[PDB]
Amino acid sequence: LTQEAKDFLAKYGYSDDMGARPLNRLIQNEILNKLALRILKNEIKDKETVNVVLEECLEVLPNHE
Amino acid sequence: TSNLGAEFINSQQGSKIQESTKNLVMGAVRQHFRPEFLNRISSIVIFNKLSRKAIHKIVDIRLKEIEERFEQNDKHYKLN
Repeated sequence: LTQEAKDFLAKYGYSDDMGARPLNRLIQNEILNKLALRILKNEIKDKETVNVVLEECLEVLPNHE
Repeated sequence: TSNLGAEFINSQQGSKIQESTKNLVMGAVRQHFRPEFLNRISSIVIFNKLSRKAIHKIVDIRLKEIEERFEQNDKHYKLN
């Protein structure tokens, strides 16, 4: 998560009227859904990482790793 | 579902969903829809406008399904 993934969630989502739930929804909507697809595509068979891409994205283990 | 965004869809500003415009919509939705709900919802999804380019595919899709749904093929069309 380093400073950066955490900051992307905080900076992208920290409206003062939001409640913490949108941050949680954000990560589900930002990354986790991508993960689900990566899993379904066998991009993620096991393990996983975090990577920050400015905007945001999710790395793969493209050899079905 | 909601058509609040219709007030912005009718801007007709491109077939694509525009930034800011879509935000004015979602803002207004929260004003007219408890954000508490929207603060739990997985996401708000906004539809593309059905440009004629979209129509050029939709018409075939719909005419095909419409025909297929017409009981049995005692007649139906060649559809030229």
